[PDB]
Amino acid sequence: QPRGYAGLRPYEKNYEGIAEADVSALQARYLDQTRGRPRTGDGDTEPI
Amino acid sequence: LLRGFESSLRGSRVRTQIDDKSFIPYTWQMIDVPLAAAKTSFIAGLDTRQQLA
Amino acid sequence: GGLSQLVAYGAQDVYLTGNPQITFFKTVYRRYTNFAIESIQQTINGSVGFGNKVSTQISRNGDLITDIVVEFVLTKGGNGGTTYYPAEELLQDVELEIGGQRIDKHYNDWFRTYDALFRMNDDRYNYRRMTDWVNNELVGAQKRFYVPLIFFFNQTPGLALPLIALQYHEVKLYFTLASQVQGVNYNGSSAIAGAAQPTMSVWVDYIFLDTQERTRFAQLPHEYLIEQLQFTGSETATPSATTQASQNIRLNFNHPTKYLAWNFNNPTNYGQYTALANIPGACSGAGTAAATVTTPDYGNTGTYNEQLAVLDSAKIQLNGQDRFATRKGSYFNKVQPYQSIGGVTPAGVYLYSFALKPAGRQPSGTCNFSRIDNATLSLTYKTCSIDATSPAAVLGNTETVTANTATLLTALNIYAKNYNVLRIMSGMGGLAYAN
Amino acid sequence: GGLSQLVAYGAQDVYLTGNPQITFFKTVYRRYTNFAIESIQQTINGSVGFGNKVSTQISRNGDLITDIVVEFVLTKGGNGGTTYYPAEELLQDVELEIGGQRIDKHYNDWFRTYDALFRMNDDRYNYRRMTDWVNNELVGAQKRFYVPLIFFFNQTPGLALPLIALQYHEVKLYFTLASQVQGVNYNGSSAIAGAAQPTMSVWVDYIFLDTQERTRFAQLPHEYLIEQLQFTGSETATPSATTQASQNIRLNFNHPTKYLAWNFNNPTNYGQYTALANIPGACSGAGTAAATVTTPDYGNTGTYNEQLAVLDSAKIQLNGQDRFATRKGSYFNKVQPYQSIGGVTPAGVYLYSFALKPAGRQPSGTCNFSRIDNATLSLTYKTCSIDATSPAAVLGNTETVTANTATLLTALNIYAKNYNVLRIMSGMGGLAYA
Repeated sequence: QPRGYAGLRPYEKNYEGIAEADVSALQARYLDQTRGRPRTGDGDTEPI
Repeated sequence: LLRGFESSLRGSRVRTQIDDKSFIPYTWQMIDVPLAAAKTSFIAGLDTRQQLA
Repeated sequence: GGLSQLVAYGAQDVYLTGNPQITFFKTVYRRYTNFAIESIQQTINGSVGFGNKVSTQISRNGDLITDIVVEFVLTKGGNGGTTYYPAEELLQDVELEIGGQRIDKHYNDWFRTYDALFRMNDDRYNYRRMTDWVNNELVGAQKRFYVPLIFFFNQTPGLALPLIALQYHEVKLYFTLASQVQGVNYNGSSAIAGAAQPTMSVWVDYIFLDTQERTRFAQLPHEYLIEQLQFTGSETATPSATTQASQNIRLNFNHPTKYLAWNFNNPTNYGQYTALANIPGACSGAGTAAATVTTPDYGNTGTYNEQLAVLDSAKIQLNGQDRFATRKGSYFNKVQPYQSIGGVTPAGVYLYSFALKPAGRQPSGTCNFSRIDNATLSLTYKTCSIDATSPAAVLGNTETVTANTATLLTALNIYAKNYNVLRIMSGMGGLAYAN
Repeated sequence: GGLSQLVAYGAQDVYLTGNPQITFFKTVYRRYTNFAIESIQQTINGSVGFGNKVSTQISRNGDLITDIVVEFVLTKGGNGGTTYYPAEELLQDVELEIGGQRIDKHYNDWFRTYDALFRMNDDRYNYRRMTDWVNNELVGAQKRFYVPLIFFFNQTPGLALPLIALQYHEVKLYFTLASQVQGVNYNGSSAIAGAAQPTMSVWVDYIFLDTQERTRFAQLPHEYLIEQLQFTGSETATPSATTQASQNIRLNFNHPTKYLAWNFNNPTNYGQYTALANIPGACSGAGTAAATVTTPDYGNTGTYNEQLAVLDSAKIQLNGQDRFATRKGSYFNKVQPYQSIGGVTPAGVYLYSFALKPAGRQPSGTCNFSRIDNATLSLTYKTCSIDATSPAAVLGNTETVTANTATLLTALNIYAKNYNVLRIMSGMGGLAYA
């Protein structure tokens, strides 16, 4: 055969797409607590 | 800060800051290749008007 | 020649070239990773149409995503001059969700405000070309409009969302389409009979990575510094010919904030941040007998004519104390953008930065509202005494006054752009802070 | 899709992506210091008014200062088209004094020249909105103008002036207000009856630093590489309709200079760097019967129509030797800015850079005039043969000529921008070189 393989028109062995879970894992909860009252936090405890 | 600062006084603007130094090392290109030369008897010839036999 | 400059070297050259560190004449480019980019069409769930809510899940075709462009096909319900950025008006809002958690949300008005502040020059014009008709197209004309999104990962490759590292979480976009778009299906308040419903498609630009980089993204945890938009709509302490209205708006913002932005507007006229007037471009029919100052020249809704703006002055207080001296509305309109962005901001749109350069991605000073008990935006309005139908009154007046038609700018939109952290770990993610 | 490109890889790619160093898909942001910025009003000393000299002392409210904006409130003395960047005209000059030493100084004409060369696009447009009336305002209109200052510390935080490190030294701004502002209190040579005096306020944007950063600035010595403006006025070798005027000016300049800049002007009209003509925008009423080539269309004083400029060609000679071959005036007007700035310079304004990027902060080549005895700017002028009242005469003419009205551009302003060092130590500052 006169022409050797030029190498053009290549391919990539075992190309998998990005993993897509079907289970649809639960959303991650936050790390910062809810900004409640800024100056009167955690009750007052009124006396008699 | 107010008196020890260097000012562009006379003597620093002298023309010898340029005229005394040559512009040869700033424009010349490095060669490191030998130049040629050949004898005059090599280009002109041998002058065929010599003797006959 | 140039040689005389090189030779005459002195003491003052030492601080510029002595013990030199760099050159300018030989750039070594950094070798980068092997990657490729592709624009892939998404499937939209729900029916697209005016007033509808639709959504899409971003397909896991590539490893990372950046740019997202929403395509629309709109038609003209009237002639040139009847529409104003209609594709932007149509996309009422977009919400970004990861794993079911809200990450961010943009509004049509935000897109308009954002554009007004951060795009510029031919970027701004090219943008306008993608959302409006700008070559005097006529009724019945059809055009495809591209609305790029402005979520944090849509601005730089540096924040490309690692879909590859989210193996257990879905990523979605929720898009609200406006019930009406000026010059497309409605003209002012009047419906346009026969108006077509928009065609819509969402395109996501994916990055395909080579083996080593894909592996690292899929396996390693990541923390991406992202921007978020906070937004609340408010009633404006509408000014009047008889008074300088004022208002104190407690600012319900949180997180390290780069900047606040706001505008006053006409609730029924998209993009109208200024009063209408009988001066060229400032109203329908301006300059002639038919001029009316109750309806805008829609194609020319935007303006730099501050006289028609309504903010006399403003200050922001933190914990009840002044954060800076009270400045004129024109400060927040012209100077803040000059300093912080470098473009030109349309009248009626204001910016206040807490950052040196909020326009970029790198933090450059922030105001953390999660540590400020009582932040307030205090506004003073201009007096609406100018007879808008008379150029002599409109173009020749004083600093503290505006158009009688400025009382139509009853809506106030206050935005804040802040930082947060998006954490991706073991295939799942969400944000570090709620507030 | 995209995979088809990734696979398209071979030896030619190695130089671009082999042993990769970077990516574009993950940014590391750099943790920065803790600071805040506040806009604080300074008190103006003296008496504000046209032609008056006032001054202000910068208060020690914050630790560092950068941007300075001078507010002015003016009222139109005539209709739209009668003013040209009037807030710029008003701020005749500003001098920067630190520790009693003159550090720098700007002039209204510099603000105009600087703008003409270095601002651009919507920066320039937004910039005009802050110094002029650009929405066809009418007589009596009142506007607050914001004139940013352009001293080294007013352009970048990198050179914020560390007032904190200057505990012993005052930083002052001395301002001269113009005796007249076109379209505000005067119309050409005529005074405008009823014109209001200006209201002025100086705002300084101060940076508040946290403890560690503030302490370092307060205690450590600093060397800030800053830029300064040098400026001298000269009489122009006034153009003539009969020949080509020429001039050779020894420039009394010093220091490593990033660039020279200059213009020719009619001192009567702020910003007029070109000849007047009966072509649209080139004179008051240009294009019609009422056109006068003795007065500019003030709102359109500046133009890109080089026909009305007067410089034919120029060169800079240093100690008797040419620094570069003589180039045409349009080189200095169009090419220099193309190459060095990336903006668009108005006719009549010229630039010659010694720097690769003169518009930036980082030194990129300078000409040190402190080592040059005879720095001479050689100027060749155009012949003012064109009858300015005939638009055909102007618009259809040749390269080497200009308008007969170009002979009115009798003033020459030559600027130079250099680098110096502002040394700060033990609570005091001053310049390393004079």
